[PDB]
Formats: sequence, C-alpha cells, structure tokens
Amino acid sequence: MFKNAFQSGFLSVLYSIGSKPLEIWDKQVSNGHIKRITDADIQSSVLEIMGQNVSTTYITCPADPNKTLGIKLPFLVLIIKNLNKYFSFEVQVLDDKNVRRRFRASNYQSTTRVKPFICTMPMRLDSGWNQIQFNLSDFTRRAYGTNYIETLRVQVHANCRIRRIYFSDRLYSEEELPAEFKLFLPI
Amino acid sequence: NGDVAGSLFTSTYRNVKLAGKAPPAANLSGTGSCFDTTSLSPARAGAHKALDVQKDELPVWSKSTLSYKYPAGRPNPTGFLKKGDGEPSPPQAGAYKRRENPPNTAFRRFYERGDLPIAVDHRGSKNMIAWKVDIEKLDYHHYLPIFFDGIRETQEPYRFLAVKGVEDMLRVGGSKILPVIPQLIIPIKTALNTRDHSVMCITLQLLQKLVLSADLVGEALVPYYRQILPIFNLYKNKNKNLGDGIDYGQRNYDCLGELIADTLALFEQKGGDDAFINIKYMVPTYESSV
Amino acid sequence: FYERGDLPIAVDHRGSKNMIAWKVDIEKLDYHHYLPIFFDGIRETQEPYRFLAVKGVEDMLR
Amino acid sequence: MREVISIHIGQAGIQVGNACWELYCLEHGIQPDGQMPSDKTIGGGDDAFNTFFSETGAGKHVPRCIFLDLEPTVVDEVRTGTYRQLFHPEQLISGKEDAANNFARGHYTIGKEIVDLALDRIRKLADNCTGLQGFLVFNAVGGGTGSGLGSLLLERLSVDYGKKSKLGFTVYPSPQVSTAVVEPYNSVLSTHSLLEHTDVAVMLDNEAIYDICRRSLDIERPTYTNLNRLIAQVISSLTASLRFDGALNVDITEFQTNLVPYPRIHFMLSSYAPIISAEKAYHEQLSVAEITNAAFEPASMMVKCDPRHGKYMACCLMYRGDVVPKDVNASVATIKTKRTIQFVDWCPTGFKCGINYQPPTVVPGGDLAKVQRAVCMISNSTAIGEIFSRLDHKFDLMYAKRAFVHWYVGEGMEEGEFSEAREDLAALEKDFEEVG
Amino acid sequence: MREIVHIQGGQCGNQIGAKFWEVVSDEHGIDPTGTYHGDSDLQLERINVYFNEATGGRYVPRAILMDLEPGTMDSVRSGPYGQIFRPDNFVFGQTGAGNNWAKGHYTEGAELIDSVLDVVRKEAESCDCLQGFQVCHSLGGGTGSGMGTLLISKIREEYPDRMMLTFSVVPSPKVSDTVVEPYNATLSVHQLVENADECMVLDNEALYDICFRTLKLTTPTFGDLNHLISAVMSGITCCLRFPGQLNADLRKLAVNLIPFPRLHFFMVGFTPLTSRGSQQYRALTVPELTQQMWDAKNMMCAADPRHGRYLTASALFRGRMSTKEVDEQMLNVQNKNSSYFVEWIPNNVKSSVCDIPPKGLKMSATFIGNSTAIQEMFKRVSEQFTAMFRRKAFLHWYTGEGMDEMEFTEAESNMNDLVSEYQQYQDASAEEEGEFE
Ligand SMILES: CC(=O)O[C@H]1C(=O)[C@@]2(C)[C@H]([C@H](OC(=O)c3ccccc3)[C@]3(O)C[C@H](OC(=O)[C@H](O)[C@@H](NC(=O)c4ccccc4)c4ccccc4)C(C)=C1C3(C)C)[C@]1(OC(C)=O)CO[C@@H]1C[C@@H]2O
Ligand SMILES: Nc1nc2c(ncn2[C@@H]2O[C@H](COP(=O)(O)OP(=O)(O)OP(=O)(O)O)[C@@H](O)[C@H]2O)c(=O)[nH]1
Ligand SMILES: Nc1nc2c(ncn2[C@@H]2O[C@H](COP(=O)(O)OP(=O)(O)O)[C@@H](O)[C@H]2O)c(=O)[nH]1
Ligand SMILES: [Mg+2]
Repeated sequence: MFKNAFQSGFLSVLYSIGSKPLEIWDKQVSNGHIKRITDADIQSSVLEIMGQNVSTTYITCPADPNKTLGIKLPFLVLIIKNLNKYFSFEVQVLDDKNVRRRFRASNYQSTTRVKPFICTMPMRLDSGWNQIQFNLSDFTRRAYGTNYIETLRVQVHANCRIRRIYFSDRLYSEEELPAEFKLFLPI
Repeated sequence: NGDVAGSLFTSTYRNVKLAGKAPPAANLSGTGSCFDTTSLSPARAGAHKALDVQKDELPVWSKSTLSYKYPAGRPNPTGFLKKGDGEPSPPQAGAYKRRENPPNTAFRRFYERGDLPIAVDHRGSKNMIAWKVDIEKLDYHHYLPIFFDGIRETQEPYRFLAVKGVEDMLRVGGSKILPVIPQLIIPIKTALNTRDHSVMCITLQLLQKLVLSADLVGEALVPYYRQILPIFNLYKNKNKNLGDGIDYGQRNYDCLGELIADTLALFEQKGGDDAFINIKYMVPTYESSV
Repeated sequence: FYERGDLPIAVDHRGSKNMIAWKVDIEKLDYHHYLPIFFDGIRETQEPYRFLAVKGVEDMLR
Repeated sequence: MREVISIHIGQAGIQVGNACWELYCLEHGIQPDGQMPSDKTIGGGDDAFNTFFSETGAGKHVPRCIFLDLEPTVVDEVRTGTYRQLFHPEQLISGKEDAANNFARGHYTIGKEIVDLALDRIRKLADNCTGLQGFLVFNAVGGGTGSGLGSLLLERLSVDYGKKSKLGFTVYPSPQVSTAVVEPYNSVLSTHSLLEHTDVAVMLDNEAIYDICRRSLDIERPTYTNLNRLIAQVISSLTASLRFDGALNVDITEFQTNLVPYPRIHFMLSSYAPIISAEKAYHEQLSVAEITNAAFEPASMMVKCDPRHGKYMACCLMYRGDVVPKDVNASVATIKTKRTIQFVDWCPTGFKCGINYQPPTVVPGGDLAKVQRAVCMISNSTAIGEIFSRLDHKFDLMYAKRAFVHWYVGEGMEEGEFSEAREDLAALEKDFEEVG
Repeated sequence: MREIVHIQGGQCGNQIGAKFWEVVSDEHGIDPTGTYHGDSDLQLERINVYFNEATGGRYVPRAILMDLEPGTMDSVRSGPYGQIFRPDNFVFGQTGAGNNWAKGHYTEGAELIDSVLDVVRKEAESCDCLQGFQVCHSLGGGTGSGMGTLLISKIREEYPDRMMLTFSVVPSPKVSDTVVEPYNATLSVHQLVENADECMVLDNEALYDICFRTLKLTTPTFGDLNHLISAVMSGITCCLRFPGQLNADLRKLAVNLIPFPRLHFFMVGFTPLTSRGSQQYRALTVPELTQQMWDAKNMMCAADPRHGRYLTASALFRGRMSTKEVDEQMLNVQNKNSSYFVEWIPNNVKSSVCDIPPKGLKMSATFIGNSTAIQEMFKRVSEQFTAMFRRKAFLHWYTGEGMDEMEFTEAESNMNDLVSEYQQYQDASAEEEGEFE
C-alpha cells in the first residue's frame, strides 16, 4: 500500500476536510470518542479524538495489520492542537537492515531511553495550535546508527485534535508550503 | 460564550416538529390558564426515590451453593399433576433516571403574583427582555436567587424569562454579584439534580457566564465545589462517537461530555492556585489544564 | 532502489545507441551511498536493470 | 571463589528464604547452630559451602544472604525461630512501618531511608567475596515492599555494579487467584522499573504451583509452606553446578548469554520433574526419557501460560542425579521430532543442557520423595506474552475511573508514572510479537 | 512499633470499650489485676500494641474514656475489668448533654477538648511508631456524636499522616429510641466524611436479629451486643498482634478497600456464629466460614447487600488452615454471583490469614464489605431528617447553642452528594457506551 505510487514533494495521509477522512485508518475506542467539529482558532473542521486511558484510544494508519504503509519520504509533519492533556503518537520505521524500529513521542514522559525495538522520547508541545516536524531519518541515524528506508505504520493516541498529517520529503519553509499545507490562523 | 435565550425555542421546535422526538411528557398539574395561579405542590425536585422492589422478588441466599436464587413456587390446587409425567441481578438504582421536576418553583410563584419588573419584548427582532426599571440599581440579594430558581422550569414562557433574566443581570452586575454567591448554590444544585438534559445544558452555560461575569468570583466559588461537582462526575463521559461523521449539531450546545469539560477548564482557570485539587477531589478523572 | 525511483539515472535514447542520462552531475555524487548499490545490480538479468547497473558503474569509475 | 549474594525482599521473599536456607543448611549438613556436627562429616568435598556461607574464625558457617522487609512481624519470627543462630543480626533488616500494598510507599516514601542501610550491608557482604558470580533476588510482585523496594534496590545495585549479573525469581500475580485487589497497579509499576536493571528474571505463579501440588503430589491441603519447598527444589537444582561437580557445568554467565536473545526478552518459565510422593517413587525407574517428557509437559509449568500457543526461543535443562550424557542427547532429540513443541525458525539450536552428579535432597517431613534423577527446566517461550496481556487489561480496566489513584499520588507519585509504565508493557507486547 | 491508641466516647462507646478491653485482656491472658497469667510469649511479643507496661509487671490499656454525666464512668470503674484503667485517663463533665449535637459539638465540647488533647498527646509520645487511632461512638446521642466529631477534627489536624478508625453505631431504621436521632446522625456524618479514614457502621436491629436467629438467644442484652462488637473489633487487629502467613496491616486494609476518598462506610460480620447445640457437631472448615460470612444476615448493620454491588470486600481468617481453600472460595463466590460485584474491578476481595486462632476456637473469620447497598441507610436517615426539619420541630434547642439552619442544609446536601456517589458507582460499567444512551 502506497507502493508504486508517486511521492515527490508531499504526501497527505489524513485531512479533516473531505467526504471521508478515515478512509485508510482503523479506529479503536474504548472509553472515548471520535468526531469532526469546527475549531474556533483555525475556523475550519478538525477531527478530534479524546477519551480516558490514552494507551487504548487511538487510530492506526494501515486499515489492518499485515499491511504496511510503504512511504519513503523522510520528514513527517502533524498539525495538532494542544489540549493540555496526555497525548502520544508512534511511528514504525524500516531500517536499511530488515528490522522494524519504532519511535514514539509522549507529552507525559520526561526521559528518552533507546531500546532494541523502541525509542520513547518526550515531546514539548506548545500552547494551542502547532505543527510538529520529525526528521525521521536523523532519528534512526542518531538512535541506531542506521539509515531510514520507509515508514510502515503510524498511530496517534487520544486527547488531540488533528488537522493535517503529511510527509514532506524535506523541511519546507512557511513560504514554500502551499495554502493547504500550512497554518493560517485567522483573527 | 454563546447566548442561551435564542437557542432554546428553535431547538424545541426542531426537536418536536421536525423529528418525531418527544417533549417528553412535561407534567403540568395544578397549572391551568395563564390567568389562574397554580397550586404549588409540596414535593421537591431532584429527590432520590425510595426502592420499590417487592418483598419476595429479592432472591434468597442458598447456604449450599453460595448463590442468590429465587424462591420456589408455592403449590396451587388448580395446578395439580395428572396422569402423564415422564420428565438474579440486583435492582438497579436510578442513577441516570430523570427525577420528577414539579412546577413548584419560587420564580413561577413570584411571576404569578406579578412582582417582577420583567416582560417579554416582542418589538425586537427576536424574543428579548424588557425591564420596567433599570437593571443596575436592582436589589440583587432579593432578585438574583429568584431568577436562578426558575432555570429548572420547562413550561413557556417561564424558562425563557428566567434564563434571559440571569443572562442580562450577570452582564451589568459587576461587584454587586460577589456577596450573593452563598445564596445561589441551592437553586443551582437543585437544577442539576433533575437529571434532565434541557435544564442541565442550560445551567452549565449559565455557570460559565457566572464565573466570567466578574472577577474574584472564582475563589469565592471554590469552597462550594463539594455541592455542585457531584453531578459533573456523572455526565462527564456522555459524548457522541461519530467517527467520520461531522457533528452538525455542534452549531448549538447539546453535548454534555464537553459542555462539562469546558466548564471544568474554566473553573480551574478562575479558581486560583488551589481549585485543581478541590476539583480532583470530587471528579477524580479530571486532568490539570495548565 | 530503482523501483522506489531514488536513482538519478535514466536511459538516453537520443544518443546513437543506448547511453546513460544523469539527472545530476556524477563527480559530485556520494559514492559511499551509490557505488555499492550499482555494483549490486550486476547480478541482474532482467532488462533494463542489468544494462542500467553495468552502465552506472562503467560511468562512475571513469 | 564462586560466591553469590541472596537477597530476599518483602514477605514471600523471606518466606521462601525460610525454605531455601532450610534446604542449603540441610544440603551441606549444616545444623541450625551454624556449625558442622564435626563427628559425622558427610560432605564428600570441602569448600563447597562457600557459595552460600562464610566460615568464621572458628567453626561457624554464616549464610551470605540478606532478609529485607518493612514489616517487623515476620523478620522477628526468624529471630525467634530455630534459624536464629544462623544469621548475623546485622543481616536481618526490618522497619517500624509497612508499605501497605502501595508502590509509592515502597518506592518513594519509606524505602529511600533504609536503602543506605541495606546497601552498606551488601558492601560489607561483597567485600569478603573474591569472585562474585551475581546476586539472586527473591521478590513478590504485587505488594508494596516487594515491588516498591525491589525496584528501588535494583537501581541502586545497577549503578554500583552494573557489570554484575542480577537474577530475579519474582512470584507473579495469578490470573484467577488473587490475594489482593490493587496488585495490577504495583505489578505494572514494578516491571517498568526492574526491566532496565535485572539481567535475567525467572517468573512463577502461586496458582500453577497449586495444581502441580494437586495432580502430582495429590495434596488436598496446600499452603505457602508447601509451595516454598518447590522453589527451594528449583534453585538447589539450578545452583548445583556452582557448588557441585558433574559433567557439563553451567555458571550464571554461561546461563544468561544463551537464553536472552534480545536485551529485554528475559521473562522465563520454569518446570520441575519428577514431582511425586513416596509410594509412587519406588514402583518406577524414572528413566531420563520419561522425565524430560514431563518437563516439557504444559501442566508441569509453574506459571499459568500455555506454551503451546507460542514457540520456544530457547530451553535450559539442568539434570540432577544419575544421568549419562547419551540419554539427554537421545531424549532431547526425541522432542525435536515432536510436533506440538514449536521452535521459532531463527533457532535451529535451542537446548543448553547441564548434568550434576549430586542427586537432589529431600527435607525430612516434607512432601517430595527421594530420587536419583531430577530435571529442572528453564525455557524462554514467546507465548509468555499472554500473561503480560492480562495485566494490560486489568490495569486499563480500573485506570479508566482512576480508582485507588489518590493513594499513589498522595505518597509522592504523579499520574505520569502510570502511563509511563503503561507504554513499556504495550511496547513489550509487540516485542513479543515482532519475534514471530 | 505499630502502636495503637483507643478512645471511647459517649455512653455507648464507654460501655462497649469495657467489653472490648475485657476481651483483649482475656486474649493476652491478663488478670483484672493487670498481671499476665498466660502461657506463651506470643501474648507478650506484640502486647505493646494496646497496653503500657507499669511497675510491678502489670499492663494498663492505652485507652481514653471521655463522657459527660460521670455515672457511666463510675459504672465502668465498678465493673470487673475497671481497676485496670489509669484514673488519669478519665475525662468527664459534671453537666449533661441532653442528646443535643449542638451543645455536644459547640458549648460543652470546647471545655473538655483541651484536657482530652493533653491526654492524647501525653500518651502519643509514649509510642515508638504510632500506627493510628481508633474510637467508638454512638451516632444517636449528643455526647458521642458531637464530642467524637470535635475530637476527630482535632486529631485529623494534629496527626494527618496517621489513620483513624471509627466503630460507630448508627441510628436504627425501624426503632427510634431517641427522637432527635436523625439530627444527631446527619450533623455527624457531615463531619465524618472529611476526617475519618475507616468507618464501620453497626446497628442494634441487625445485632438483635443475629443474636435471635443464629445464636438462638432468648433475651439478648447489651452485654451480648457488645460481646459481638468486641469480637469484631478484636479480629481487626490480629495481623498486628499475632503472626500470620499472610499478614494484613490496618493501612493495607484501607488501601485495598476504599477506591475513592469518600466511600469509607464499611459493613461487617463475624464467623463462626452458632448455638451450643450445633457447636458439638458442626465441623469448622474454611468452606463453612466463607459460606456463613457471605450471607446477607451476618451484616451487623441493617443494609441488605441484595440492593447493591460489592465495591470491595475483605475476609480476615485466623487459625491454621489451607490458604488455597480461602483463595478459591473467594474466587468461586466472585465467579458464581458475578452480577453483585462491579465490573471495573477484576478481583475485588482481599483474603488475610493469621496463625493464631481465638482462645476458645480452632478457626474464625471476620468479614468487611464496602457494598453500594449502604446508601439506603443514608437515604432513610435523610428522609426522616427532612420530614422533621421541614416543619422546624425541636430546632429551638439546636439554635440555642448558636447554631443556625444553613448547617442542617449543608449536612443534608453532603449526605445527598454521598448517596449520589454511591449510586453512580453502583452502575458505571467499564465501557462508557452503556451508561448514556
Ligand atoms: C466451651 C467452648 O469453647 O464453647 C464455645 C461455643 O460453644 C460458642 C458457641 C461461642 C460461645 O459464645 C456464646 O455463647 C455467645 C453468646 C452471646 C454472644 C456471643 C457469643 C462462647 O461463650 C464464646 C467462647 O469464645 C471464646 O472464648 C473466644 O475466645 C471469644 N472470647 C470471648 O468472647 C470472651 C468472652 C468473655 C470473656 C473472655 C473472652 C473471642 C472472640 C473473638 C475475639 C476474641 C475472643 C467459646 C469458644 C465458647 C463459649 C464459652 C460457649 C460462640 O461465640 C464465640 C465468640 O465463639 C457463640 O457462637 C460462637 C461459637 C462457639 O463455638
Ligand atoms: N508462593 C508463595 N507466595 C506468597 C507467600 N506469602 C505471600 N505470598 C503472596 O505474595 C503476595 C503478597 O506479597 P507481600 O510480600 O505480602 O507484599 P509486600 O511486598 O511485603 O508489601 P507489603 O504488603 O506492604 O508489606 C500475595 O499474593 C501472596 O499470595 C509464600 O509464602 N509463598
Ligand atoms: N451495643 C450497645 N448499645 C447501647 C448501649 N447502651 C446504649 N446503647 C445505645 O446508645 C443510644 C443512646 O446514645 P447515648 O450514648 O446514650 O447518648 P450520648 O451520651 O449523648 O451520646 C441508644 O440508641 C442506646 O440504645 C449498650 O450498652 N450496648
Ligand atoms: Mg507485604
């Protein structure tokens, strides 16, 4: 999946604006809720997911296991609102050697600890709306001293409001980004 | 935030006419025409009802099987044997059951006697309030609790008048509001104790407006959390899980699961440096929003 | 790697025969990353992979 | 020269401490006076007790163990029981207050004031050693003392030694039987803490040992005293190569390298065989072939995991008694041909065998029988992740409404430490799945 | 270490502490002279949990009797085990309380609090490692309700880290011995909620019903009632006193039972209980004990567990017995009657075992259960309170001590908030979708 496609400048996996944004995503809720509401700051629709027990309310990018999201773009960027709650997300990566690492970033964590298959790391979110960019190729080199090949799965847990998830293939500036791939906060 | 006066009539019409939804069954006993004063019932609203389960339906505990089993059947002469023979859950408590809300409030009684300086202002582009006198010179101590006590109402035009009364008095109140707080807790708690969605969604928006109406109201309210949060803990997790379905209903405020989250965030915002623990004590699921 | 399209090579039919066509300049490439990849395609037999791989190493060694 | 340090934490830690040290003193003929009878010397070899003891200036043998606890009501019992002449009173440690089934009290509130005491003992207890193989930690995951302190100690040990090997024979919360209600929490809180600090961690459960006691020993009245005798039977079989001769010796180092494939998968099962009474013992040959069958029997496991739902990453076989190396080779080969026993493709190997000429000992008045053959098996199966999923459910079940949390946060913890520990399990679960 | 101090407030508490201390003195084998006459050092290893050693090898309780109208103090001094008390540990007032929470909490309280606090501190210094406080009240009368709440408020601020028990006798749902009983109960539950840690609730009706059906007694006396109360109060602290293969400290007995800080109203019973006839023939086994304790009758208070669901439960056995049996009996009960236990708790019973059986028995077991059916007692009490306060009867008394009616309203509101807590948790499922639809 996403194999033999064309990824050159951008690749948007999730967009709140659309007839059905969770086309490819699987959604699992236990004590929470997912919906699409109109945000106030960015006066448009945002897909929000919330609920207790962060580790149980999430959405996986490939519809089902045993199916990978073959994507080779280095940079990964999310556009999220900070609700001042427990928020975490995980991304699995295939190295140059056939080993599936996975890095996750949590806002309720304070120390990074490299492990054979996992790398947990804290995230220092700002207030309100913000876009976060992951190199995702410097990370593999800095953690395991290997090379990035292609992402396999993406997963976002509860207590957040998503607007955009897209691979960038390079760090574009606020100017170079198109209109849809940027944060235009109105008055 | 958004006003509560306008939304209510359009919502009630959209619910009752457009959908096949129910009013549902608002008791109007004792209330006749618009002229005759009602006979106020002695009952009280949001009152916990006794257990109605029978004597015998209670299962008995079998010492031999360690189980609550229902008693056997006493014989009966009509059911006698003939020639051929070859062959416990507990009674649930009304946690989410809408309590009975009688029309025996104090606002209705005062409005019936005609002591209120309010009237409906149809000359406006919509339903507005019309004051016989000037609001900023009223006696809040006497009037403001009366207006809060009408929030529990459902019969028109009492509930519209009561909501619009508090909505307009909180704007011009200012400092005149702070000393009245100890007298507002009983009607607020009584309105919440009704378990009815309409009155609850109204009083939560009014509570937001209340903490915002002036300064220093937050700290002054903090000691009274133990009497207003117990209901928050129930409907804190009543939300809609639509998945991909965009919530058109978001146009108006109906979802308690987040109408409570916004209000708790606001309480922690205004209460100071200690409101968080007083909240966490009552609603344990709460999370600090700072 | 060629399937994923990460290589700056292409076939140059405009020449008098099959030639290589570089999207960039050869003498500034990262040999550490590219040269082993090109040697690893010598084992190929399906066209045009083996032609591309042989021509890649042939031009990079010069 | 080949010495270990045996630490017992909590209640079940020192309860089995009453079982192991009952056995070792009985194995080496040491009477509870710490002396040897000096007139009927039975030890065919000298200087074997030094693995577990420290001969004084004249005659006495003191165990190189440490009983640690916050409850005095049990540590004083040792001070009154017959085994009071054994321990130097500096070794028996106790506190005035209890952790009271609370990880925070065992970790944050109380423990931080007596670790210096215990650590100073361990310093004095390691300085007399010349070659220290590694520590041997007994814990009871599910209580405040065992989880709270045991976590807090292992960190202090790792920063000090690190290069030293640490083992953990932690009993584990049973799926069905549970003597507590808050054990899901402190269990999770314990694992996330021991993981980066323990090198190997054997795991066994109370409930599974009840059935082994039911089917095999045919006892209708099992009690903790009956189970602790079995743990002593395991470790006696496990540490025999440390303090006894026999072909194919196995040290701790040689034992941990070929049994932990990845730096975090170290939770290993256990099984003992034969386990029978007196009358059955003597109408039987106890062939090496029929024993190694009962070892790989699913019922003979000491934890409520079914290994037939997973595959074996490795297996260690400590044989004990009259065993010839040809029969092991011929019986292990029998099971590889068996179909029910699966092995992940990436290990065509999978057996580290060990033989000891020293038969197992029996406690007079015990429940086992004397035999000339015994097999204790330690296996690292990938099915073990299922019992790690029960807690992932129960913890998630109560953490929704956040029951009992006001205790943990009230005793110097934050809610962060809950979900912090929660990741390490869900991260561990897929680690058990990536190897599939 | 693990020392414990005891209080007895009000007439009922001062009378039941007599039996409690008689039973403890008998357990540890000491004469009403204060001299130990037992056999084993097991009566002396952990005796210091309840006593102070004196000169001449005698033992004196660590108890404080506090009560107006010193007629009861002279009664307990005349009683057989009265000579063991330090006369210094006797705080009485000459006036009476007239069954009035207002003067018990406001006027006559503030005159004896200084003395009781000096006494409690003088003897709390004597402890090496004080575990906690325990007290015995009677929510019906004035002295007990008011002064116990006043002393609880004082103790909570003076020793917050310590933990407090309260073996309170509650009003009766069908019997009204006193007429101001609901006022006295509500004005005290409002204080209990914030300053108690464990609160056992006991009722004379269920006591009578037990003694009549099970014990087959013909004329129950307050003596037998307090005998039952003392049996339970003793079975509580077996883990602190005597060894046990699975000990249960008082603090781990609260941690494992109260999930939320407000739901600390427990419900107890005792086993075995039988008449002299069937004593000769009933075998004493863990199955018998666990099938008698789980009944809805042995509950010493008048709340039927059939109307709710057990949040948590606990069973403390004493006697040399097989722990697998205990574990599996609790598990099998949870499995059988699974509907009467909340779902968001996987296993919700604690099982503790002590090696030392009672003096005259081979095995015994005490039960505690924090059931959601307890809300009916508070519902009945609030109903009575609001049927009477609606008319403003007997209020000039309570106003005479400077009280006003906002205190009544606050107490009633807090009772209703607590019964709402109970109701919510009685049916909140683990998965949120089933609650709101
Ligand atoms: C000869 C003999 O042993 O007979 C028993 C006996 O038959 C029974 C019926 C006893 C007896 O109890 C009663 O008859 C009774 C009457 C009114 C109220 C309560 C009990 C007994 O009195 C009670 C007494 O119990 C004790 O001695 C315990 O140690 C008990 N002691 C006291 O309560 C006590 C009372 C006064 C002075 C000193 C101690 C105890 C219980 C809990 C904690 C500590 C101690 C015992 C076994 C017996 C008799 C004498 C008949 C029973 O009581 C107890 C607590 O065991 C009543 O049902 C039980 C079952 C007993 O088997
Ligand atoms: N196999 C076995 N298990 C035991 C034994 N004693 C207790 N356990 C179990 O250990 C668990 C309780 O652990 P504890 O040691 O009592 O708790 P802790 O670590 O000391 O912390 P605190 O309770 O606060 O003192 C229970 O599940 C018991 O079933 C024993 O002797 N043998
Ligand atoms: N179990 C038991 N209950 C008693 C006893 N004496 C009185 N009670 C009850 O205690 C209640 C009276 O409360 P009381 O303590 O006398 O008033 P107070 O001194 O103002 O607290 C009544 O309901 C009595 O029935 C007794 O000896 N044993
Ligand atoms: Mg313990």
